Amino acid sequence: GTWDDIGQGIGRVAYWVGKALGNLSDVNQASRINRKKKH
Repeated sequence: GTWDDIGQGIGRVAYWVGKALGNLSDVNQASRINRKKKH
């Protein structure tokens, strides 16, 4: 399956795009359990 090659690229690329966009998506979900200690 091409997933082998496609997975090798997206893996390293994902790290490049992350910072390119800002990298702050996972933190958005954390707010559901971070607002309690966001003082």
